[PDB]
Amino acid sequence: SIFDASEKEKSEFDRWLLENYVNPYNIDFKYRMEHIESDYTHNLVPTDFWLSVKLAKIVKHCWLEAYDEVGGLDFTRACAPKVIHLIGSASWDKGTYTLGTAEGGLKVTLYMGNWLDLTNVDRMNEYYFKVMHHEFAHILHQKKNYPVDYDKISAGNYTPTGWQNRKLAEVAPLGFVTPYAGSKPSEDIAEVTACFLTYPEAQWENVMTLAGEKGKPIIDQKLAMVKKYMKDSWQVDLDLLRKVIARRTNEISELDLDHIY
Repeated sequence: SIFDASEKEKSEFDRWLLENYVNPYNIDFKYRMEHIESDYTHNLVPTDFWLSVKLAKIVKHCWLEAYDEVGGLDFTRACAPKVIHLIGSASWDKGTYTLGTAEGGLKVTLYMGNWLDLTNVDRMNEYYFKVMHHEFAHILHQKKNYPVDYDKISAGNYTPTGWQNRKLAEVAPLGFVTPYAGSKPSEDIAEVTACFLTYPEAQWENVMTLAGEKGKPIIDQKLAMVKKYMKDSWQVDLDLLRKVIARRTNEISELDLDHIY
């Protein structure tokens, strides 16, 4: 098959990963199955090499370079995971990621296969980027705590257990951008940040519509506070970062996805 990689191709990709992930960001990006150790399901399939190359370039273009463009290299490094693993999967139906620890920080595993439509922005965000931005935001919060007043905004409406039994139409009027944002304040602020960065305008507005007269002002207040936090603590303009991410994810088909160098 025209899908198996030679040793030369794999060493060329290793070289590219050293130069584009390890050196600038201290991220270990792993695609070789022999170096990955995890639990598995009957969905496990061999990790597709040329698809791993495409994803390494898409991930760098749409997250790592976006963060660099708006916040600088130091910001990007401050919330980066330590390890990214790609593992092959037969479909998207058993979930598309897991999270763990490695070398003292975050490990992100992405499950992939050619069921992926790489240029479909809604699907890439749904499977991968939304959760990623959420976790990066959480690392930011650990290093520089967010304002304690955020927690008061929706005090009384959190469900730390049982969050999953409330749908969007129920939680939005209470000022929660997703059901999961309604669990605990620390998840709420990570969700506001991740939704704001990844939702196209129409999707964000739809949440505001479902929020109605009660919830809109609550979401507005949370978002203003997040914007202010990203500005004061990280010198990042969050609206600009949202726009830069959108510009970049629309540029995917302009990337040179069929070659390593």
